Amino acid sequence: QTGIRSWTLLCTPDVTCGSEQVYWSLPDMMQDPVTFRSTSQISNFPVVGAEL
Amino acid sequence: TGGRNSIRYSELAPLFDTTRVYLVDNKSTDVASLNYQNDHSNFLTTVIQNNDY
Amino acid sequence: TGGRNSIRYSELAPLFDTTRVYLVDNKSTDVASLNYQNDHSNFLTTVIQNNDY
Repeated sequence: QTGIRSWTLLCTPDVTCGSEQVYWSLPDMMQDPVTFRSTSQISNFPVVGAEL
Repeated sequence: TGGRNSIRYSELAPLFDTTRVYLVDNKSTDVASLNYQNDHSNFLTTVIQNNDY
Repeated sequence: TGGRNSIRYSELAPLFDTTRVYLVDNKSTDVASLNYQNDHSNFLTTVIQNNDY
């Protein structure tokens, strides 16, 4: 309760380090889903789908 | 089916018939504002994926 | 009048009945891209005042 068992957690090693998701953007085809800005900033292109 | 199937946002656009909503933990903006003292097995997501808000 | 008075942008919003378009020389973005070798008595303006484009 006083030290690092409360601060942190013992997990198994993840050799991948995150397994973060990627996202597809197909924005000259697909109708950009709800809320997504119709843009030309390569960094804010509407997302049509998200894989791991 | 062919009647009212409207999916309207704010002052954005009617996209009629099926679309995608995303429940994401990784959202750069919210990670700070909400979920601060929450984990991944209990959290809040902004499902308005609009940049300008 | 009450029939079709729609003023539709891109994939933005229908704003039906009268609105404003702006012809501005001062537009920070275009001053570089176009009007480079033009003055104020002859110029081009982006009347899409949308940030994201």
